[PDB]
Amino acid sequence: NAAAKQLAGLVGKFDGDELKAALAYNQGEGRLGNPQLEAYSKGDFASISEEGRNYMRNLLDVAKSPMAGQLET
Amino acid sequence: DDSMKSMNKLDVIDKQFQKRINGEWVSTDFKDMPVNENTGEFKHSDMVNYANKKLAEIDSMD
Repeated sequence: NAAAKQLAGLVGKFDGDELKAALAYNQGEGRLGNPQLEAYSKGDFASISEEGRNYMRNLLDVAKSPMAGQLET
Repeated sequence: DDSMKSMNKLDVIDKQFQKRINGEWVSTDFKDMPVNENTGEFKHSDMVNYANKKLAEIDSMD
């Protein structure tokens, strides 16, 4: 339940774009990660890294961010 | 100095922009290629100036 609330905040704290929430959880919110969360805001990019982009791609199911249609390609 | 800097960074902007028009995923937001050594900084002024000058340029084409 605590992790579900954290992820629901990450879905809320940014937008109806769950993929960025997943990336923020995996890569940390605010450490190394925070540049990536901002970097995402410019297209899927390469500023994001080995585990970041691959894990973000793994959740190309539900839903429903613009970058989810934009990650591939 | 501004005239040379503007011309150089302007052609750099236009080339990196033609890249976006033809290709994809080029990130023309603000942060471009300033490593020309001569172009130096990009002010925000160029992209507005770039759009305006290029639009008039298109208007003047044959």
